[PDB]
Amino acid sequence: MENFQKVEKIGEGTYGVVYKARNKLTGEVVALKKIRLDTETEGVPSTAIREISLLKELNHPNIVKLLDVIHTENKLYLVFEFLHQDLKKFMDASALTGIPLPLIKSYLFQLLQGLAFCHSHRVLHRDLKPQNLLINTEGAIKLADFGLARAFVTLWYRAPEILLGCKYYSTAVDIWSLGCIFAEMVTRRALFPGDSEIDQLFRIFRTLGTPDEVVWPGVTSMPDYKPSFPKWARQDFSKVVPPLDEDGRSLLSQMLHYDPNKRISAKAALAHPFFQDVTKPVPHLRL
Ligand SMILES: C[C@H](C(=O)Nc1ncc(SCc2ncc(C(C)(C)C)o2)s1)c1ccccc1
Repeated sequence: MENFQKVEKIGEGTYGVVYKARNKLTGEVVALKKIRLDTETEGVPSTAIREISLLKELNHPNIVKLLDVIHTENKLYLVFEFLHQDLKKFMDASALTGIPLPLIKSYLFQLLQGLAFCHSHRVLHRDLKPQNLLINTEGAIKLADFGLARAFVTLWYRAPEILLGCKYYSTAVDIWSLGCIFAEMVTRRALFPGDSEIDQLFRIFRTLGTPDEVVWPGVTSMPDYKPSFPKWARQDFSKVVPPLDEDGRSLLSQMLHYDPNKRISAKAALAHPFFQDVTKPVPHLRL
């Protein structure tokens, strides 16, 4: 798009290449996403245009704002509000001291408000990860790449129902991913760092126990469930996320329920006692 000047490659994500750009008209600095070029053959599917157009209306302070959608030269460009840092870089920068618990809590609470909004509109993220969570100097955290999955790789934050081949998975998949991110902020280590789908599944089973019909009715009927799966016993949360307090552990336990129907919703998670003393601290950001 001739109305923009590329400043730097922000990165090469899942939906193409992302650039920091300046809008030659308004002077605004934005994030520009080129949705497929070497893979894109035709002139963008009609149903993809309509789903992206619906996303431009999904406006919330905890969602990276989609400013514009440019369908020109039969290619697709998404213009997003720009944020200077992501949670992965912030966690890497904070690994020696750890993110202070009040900021972890503020980030978790805001992302749960973001998810509550999306979920009320029947919109799922489906691929939540530290790299997709954008932060600013004012203490805000925002969901980026929201709803792009139905419009058109790291397995660490994948819900078990996805790994077991459930085709019609729900909003509970985002709650699972956010619980994994919560555990990671607390411990300064990924909860389930799998490098294959089976390794991902087996790491979940080693910590939370191999699921069965007792904890998850219908699990043995899942597409990729195998009766030959090894049977591991569950481990206590006190071993999984020390030194997280009991309110935090209780909330995490509910975000990591096997059964998607028992997993806490974003709305109910916001009422959890863990957020009784939530505040909005400001991070130490070196840009
Ligand atoms: C972390 C930050 C950054 O990515 N800022 C940004 N602001 C707004 C943005 S569009 C949302 C989005 N689409 C795709 C993404 C990635 C690939 C980064 C996950 O994110 S992406 C940054 C990275 C590298 C250099 C400067 C800024």
